[PDB]
Amino acid sequence: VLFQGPGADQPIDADVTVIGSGPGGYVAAIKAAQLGFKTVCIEKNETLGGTCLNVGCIPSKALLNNSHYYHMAHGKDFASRGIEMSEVRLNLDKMMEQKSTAVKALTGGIAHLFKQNKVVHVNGYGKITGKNQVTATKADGGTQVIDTKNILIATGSEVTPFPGITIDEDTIVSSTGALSLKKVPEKMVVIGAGVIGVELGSVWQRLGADVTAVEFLGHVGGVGIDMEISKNFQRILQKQGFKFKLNTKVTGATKKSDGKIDVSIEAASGGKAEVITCDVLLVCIGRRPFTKNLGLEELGIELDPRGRIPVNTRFQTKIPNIYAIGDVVAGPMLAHKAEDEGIICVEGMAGGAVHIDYNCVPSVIYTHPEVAWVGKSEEQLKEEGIEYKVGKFPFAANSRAKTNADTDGMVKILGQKSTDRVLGAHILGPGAGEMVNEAALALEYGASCEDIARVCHAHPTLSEAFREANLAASFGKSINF
Amino acid sequence: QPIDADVTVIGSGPGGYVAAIKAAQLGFKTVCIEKNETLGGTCLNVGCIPSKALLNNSHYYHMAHGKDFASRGIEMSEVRLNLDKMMEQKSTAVKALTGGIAHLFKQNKVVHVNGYGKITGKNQVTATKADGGTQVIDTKNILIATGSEVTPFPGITIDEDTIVSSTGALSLKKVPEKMVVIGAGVIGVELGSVWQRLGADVTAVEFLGHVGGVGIDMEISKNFQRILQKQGFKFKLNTKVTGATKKSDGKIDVSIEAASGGKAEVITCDVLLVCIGRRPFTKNLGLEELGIELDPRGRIPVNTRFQTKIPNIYAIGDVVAGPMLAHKAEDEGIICVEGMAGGAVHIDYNCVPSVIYTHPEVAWVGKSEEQLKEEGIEYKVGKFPFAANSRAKTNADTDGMVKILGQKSTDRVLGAHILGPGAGEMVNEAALALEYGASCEDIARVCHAHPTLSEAFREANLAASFGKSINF
Ligand SMILES: Cc1cc2nc3c(=O)[nH]c(=O)nc-3n(C[C@H](O)[C@H](O)[C@H](O)COP(=O)(O)OP(=O)(O)OC[C@H]3O[C@@H](n4cnc5c(N)ncnc54)[C@H](O)[C@@H]3O)c2cc1C
Ligand SMILES: Cc1cc2nc3c(=O)[nH]c(=O)nc-3n(C[C@H](O)[C@H](O)[C@H](O)COP(=O)(O)OP(=O)(O)OC[C@H]3O[C@@H](n4cnc5c(N)ncnc54)[C@H](O)[C@@H]3O)c2cc1C
Repeated sequence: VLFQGPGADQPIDADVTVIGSGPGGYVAAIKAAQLGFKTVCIEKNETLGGTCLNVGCIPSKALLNNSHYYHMAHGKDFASRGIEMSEVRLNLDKMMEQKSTAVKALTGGIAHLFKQNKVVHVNGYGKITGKNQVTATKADGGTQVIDTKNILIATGSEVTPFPGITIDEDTIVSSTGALSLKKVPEKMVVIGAGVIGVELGSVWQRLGADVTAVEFLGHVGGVGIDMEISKNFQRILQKQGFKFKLNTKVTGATKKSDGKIDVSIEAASGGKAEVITCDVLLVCIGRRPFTKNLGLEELGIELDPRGRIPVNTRFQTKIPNIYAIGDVVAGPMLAHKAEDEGIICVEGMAGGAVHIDYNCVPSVIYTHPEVAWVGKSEEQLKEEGIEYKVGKFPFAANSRAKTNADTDGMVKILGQKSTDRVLGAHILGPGAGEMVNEAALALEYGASCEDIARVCHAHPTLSEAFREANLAASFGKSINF
Repeated sequence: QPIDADVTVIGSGPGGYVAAIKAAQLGFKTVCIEKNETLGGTCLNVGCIPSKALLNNSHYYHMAHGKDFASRGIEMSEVRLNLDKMMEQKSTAVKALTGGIAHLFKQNKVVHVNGYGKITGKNQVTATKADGGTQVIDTKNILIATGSEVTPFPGITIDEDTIVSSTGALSLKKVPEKMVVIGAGVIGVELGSVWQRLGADVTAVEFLGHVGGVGIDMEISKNFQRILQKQGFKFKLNTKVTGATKKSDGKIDVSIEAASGGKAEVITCDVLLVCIGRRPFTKNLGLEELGIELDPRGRIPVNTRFQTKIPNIYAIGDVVAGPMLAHKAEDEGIICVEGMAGGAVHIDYNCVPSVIYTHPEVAWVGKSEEQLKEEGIEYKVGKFPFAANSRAKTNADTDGMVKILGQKSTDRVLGAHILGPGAGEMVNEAALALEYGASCEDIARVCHAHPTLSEAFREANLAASFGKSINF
């Protein structure tokens, strides 16, 4: 009953039918059921959890965590602490095994949650075949009809192809292939210095690869990142041995007879042609919304120029009982963003108000040092004509950072001059990912820099750097710098 | 020859050195007196800093020497400890941070006087240096920040040789074969875990029935203890120590008994760590002559502006009432001097977090279940295990849980308790929430980054508020 796979083709009735089981979809489904809706979730893949769990957040963070420790052991760090070891060697198969084990546990967990919450799991490819009907096509060619009051589209995203370069997940890989390489490549080129590219590039660099990232734009870290932070982040990555060719376009790539790959590059403006060679080519220039064979055209739901499904503030499409959330709509393509849209969408179905402020959605980069931010950047505030003041504190002056001998980076706070209201928080260094959530909480209340400065932060913690940066923004000076 | 000052601070610990810096920033002509060779007080020289350094290093030693690194494909033939080098890393951090305080004094034009300060007048402090020389400071206000010392155990003499305090324990020259810890408070658990990791056979003896000191939630404490025992950390709770004898062969015989009575036995060790507590330090400060009396526990009584009975003489930090913690002393120092300048003075000890930097970490802020029951407060509970958290699972580090206590009428968060990875950093999000008077629903609806440990804090709140979490 709760699983409808091949062979199960009796028509189903539902209040809410969710197409896709990624962060957006599976949370939306669970919450809908918790709200009392008779809920169905359709997923075409063999496991639940979507991009994030299966080929995304989870496997990438696993390799980042493991490769960092490998670097700590293989390099100078452990030695400096009195931990002496004759021969540190990499066992990639074992490392990959740890990653796969985490993915499997968490995928299995979602299935248990569906079952615990009485969510009907339909395994097949969903297509909307009426304003109140979805048809699922299963692996054996069977079909199953779901008559449903509301439809929630959460069909997610796919890798953006590069014209003339064919991804084969052999020597020319996407992020998916890069997460499962069978050996450390001697030399790797990364097309795209966004978050995904920097993370995967750093991983293989740690494990011994000679890595170069090529980026068309003039900075690293994707859209919205504060420029000062991005520049400082880059300089740090470069000192680690991570090379960058910014303001550069790739004109093509050729797989040679000897197995290597020749990448042809040029200045983005034009000029200065040259070729660079590698063993593995990682193509990650972006991701785009996925809606293939969903039945949108027949319904008359037109996509925007970038392939997104247009929705209103209640996440309704142009057909009022059909909704869309997550990577398939506008906004930051992030897991927690998809999740929050899913929750409030179904809360709206149940009659509640629906509001989300994308300015309060944090971004994190899980390199070492980490990068994290929430709210506005300096570029944004200038663009919007907002008058602000700046507070900074370096981690070199933080007691927990100094003690751990892990002291790259800084916290930067942006406050409004008139009211001292916190407008943006930008963290480069250890613990950025956890710390930005303290800032997100502050933004929710419209807290001041003084507010945070006067909160008793535990000593010694990395969070004290956040306290001190706010104090500097508010009072003009910190205590410890 | 005498110095004139607006504010004279006696002691350079977290309370004193921050108070001095701030006073100078506020425009007060400021002097700080320190009797020790370096600045930074207990926390920097023999406290927080050296202890966290050894906790960090011994944790990584355990990861390399044990199973963890192997499971992640990080293979190592023979991992060995170089204790002299590990101690060196510790000392290097202490030295860098003590020096940093000296630079901060200079940067903010704080005058540093080296000697033993004694109050010699309502408006005068005299510092006597080691060679007997004196430096007199005539001053408008006096800020007492003289901190704390170790509480001795009666009948047992500490010599920092085989019977050590926390100071001696932080600098042992070799891993003791067998070590006994008197006191299972925070300091005792932290130092014991360090040496257990480095190869010592460690047993902690505690008179009370739980570990982690006062104020810790009982459920949390019991779960913390069980995890520590599986690591190999042994405990004798509800046990009293009756004495210890320094033997001829250099070893130590500790006599113990059931706390209620009726189970005498003796156990032997190579090193005995005595950490049953700390107490306020005010020795030879000139208080008696002034008529400033101490309370029964040795603290200086102060009012809401931290004034003693003599209104221009103040006291903050470990020498007064409240939690004996570094960040507490720091905040008291700041608001004390803000008050001198005429401003408001506020600290809420219910919003002061506590952290234990073992692995797993422990952290809490606000009220425990035992406190809420004592006070007759009706509350609801929300829990979320790190086993169901995505970042914890991805890192393969899944011990423990977050527990949120909320009041039923208003959904106000009353207490947060964290056992597991990242607890120390995470409690600061919780401190902000309590200071703002957050509801459990508030936190549940804040967008936390995925995947992060903080999501367990979000989910625990959702459970307290809505009754159910999403991922558990
Ligand atoms: C390497 C990589 C690392 C990343 N790291 C992070 C990170 O650290 N933090 C973060 O926030 N984000 C991260 N992301 C982004 C995150 O994965 C996405 O934002 C998120 O997965 C989008 O959630 P979703 O529910 O909208 O879509 P998806 O996760 O893409 O899920 C869509 C689901 O719908 C299925 N589906 C599609 N169409 C149909 C159909 N017609 N019928 C049935 N099923 C269908 C798909 O099979 C898929 O499972 C990362 C992404 C990548 C590639
Ligand atoms: C092993 C250990 C670990 C700890 N870990 C932590 C932790 O992780 N987090 C936390 O918050 N707290 C921790 N603490 C507690 C912390 O050290 C204290 O709460 C804090 O140091 C108190 O600050 P203070 O300014 O009030 O006093 P103190 O730090 O004790 O400084 C007092 C200063 O005054 C000097 N002095 C005293 N009398 C005079 C005099 N008459 N004239 C001149 N100078 C004088 C003293 O030499 C000293 O330097 C730990 C303590 C110990 C022992």
